[PDB]
Amino acid sequence: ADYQGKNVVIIGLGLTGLSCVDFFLARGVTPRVMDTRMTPPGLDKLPEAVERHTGSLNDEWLMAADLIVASPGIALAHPSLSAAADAGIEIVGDIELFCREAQAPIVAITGSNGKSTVTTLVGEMAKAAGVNVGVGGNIGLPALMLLDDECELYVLELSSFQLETTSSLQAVAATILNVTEDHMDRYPFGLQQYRAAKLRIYENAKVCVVNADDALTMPIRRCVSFGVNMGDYHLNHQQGETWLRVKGEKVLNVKEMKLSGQHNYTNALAALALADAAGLPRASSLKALTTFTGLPHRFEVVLEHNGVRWINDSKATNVGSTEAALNGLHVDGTLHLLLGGDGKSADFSPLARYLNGDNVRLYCFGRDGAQLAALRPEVAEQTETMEQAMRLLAPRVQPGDMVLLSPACASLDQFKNFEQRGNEFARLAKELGSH
Ligand SMILES: N#Cc1ccc(COc2ccc3cc(S(=O)(=O)N[C@H]4CC[C@@H](C(=O)O)C[C@H]4C(=O)O)ccc3c2)c(F)c1
Ligand SMILES: [Cl-]
Repeated sequence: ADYQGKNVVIIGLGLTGLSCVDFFLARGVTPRVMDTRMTPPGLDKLPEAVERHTGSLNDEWLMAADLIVASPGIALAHPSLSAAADAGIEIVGDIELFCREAQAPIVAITGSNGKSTVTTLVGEMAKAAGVNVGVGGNIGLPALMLLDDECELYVLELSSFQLETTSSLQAVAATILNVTEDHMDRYPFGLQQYRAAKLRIYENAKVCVVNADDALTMPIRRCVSFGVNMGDYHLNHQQGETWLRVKGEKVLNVKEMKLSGQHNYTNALAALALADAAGLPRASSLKALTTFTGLPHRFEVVLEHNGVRWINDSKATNVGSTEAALNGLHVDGTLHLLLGGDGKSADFSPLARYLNGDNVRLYCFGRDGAQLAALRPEVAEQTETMEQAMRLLAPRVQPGDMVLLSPACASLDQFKNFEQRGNEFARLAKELGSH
């Protein structure tokens, strides 16, 4: 693509918007930047030569543009963007800009749950093969920060929002891991509209990897599949042991993995299918499955002391992810479950089936705390903040108990990001969980 001479407007700053600014400047194009936030992150890092408009959108700038580069954090359906689209003004995002430039194959991963774990695992599979790999997207670096002539493979985590603005992805291997209700605040035509955004990832993919157990992951109209009891890649249970299999052949006894739990085993299958499709050697891919320890904030034991396990699952930002933490969970004593934040208009009802019995207490906070407490009011407490919830539950914790932050919500109503929520939980767990 050639941007020389174009009037380019970037909506959204932060590290990603900065990477877009830097991308254009390095190509001799000075873009303009706008952000609905008065003081967005990275503002002090924006060179003064770049004009900026903050605190609102500027329709004079948008309607004047030759190209609008929209952060995934702004809806295409925003009236100002729909007006520009109606006028024939091209709108793309950073992932589109990246795909037009990339000179190595791309493995592309989306889904409601599991996408960071699978992206990271395929990255580690590539590293173990000695491949020069760039891993990022919706995690790690913004994708444009990965671009490098020496890179031999890119592995991108892509969100539904990024996919809505991307048209030139031709992945060597692409997956939707699963589709469960999320982001309803951004999808007023509901689950199928969200699904449609993720289905874009398969367009012009060489290999599509689908979840045999989740029909919403399949194109509307020749994919490789993974699943539990069925799929090209599947699990084989042998007498209190589980194996990863490919078409009937055992490839790994999961006792060799550091990750545990069925959904992490299907994550491993999906990662293997993608790596296989990308041409990585099977042996080194399997080795990476044995070395990978997990991501921070993803069902992470932050303290195990005095008979109590404190688990930071701050990355559980939707109902499906909390369900994955709760389904089959073993707790000797009482589960003290922290829920709360911005639930993005989700129905939390599917969680209620895990919340019966005498051994569960809920501590509900943030914007949607009241809705969460309503799952089972008899065992629920509501506070404004997560710190208040922790200070309330800690005196009640007994040897054998579990304290689980798996909040089913985004963090942005009260936190910078889910990592800050997790770090704050870990600090408080260490304070409250020893004498
Ligand atoms: N104009 C403008 C403008 C343009 C961009 C931004 C910010 O850049 C983004 C880019 C993506 C965004 C995505 C969401 S989200 O509702 O999908 N929430 C997710 C990202 C934050 C995560 C966290 O809690 O750390 C949770 C996550 C999720 O999936 O819930 C929410 C806000 C997001 C903001 C912005 F704040 C303003
Ligand atoms: Cl029980």
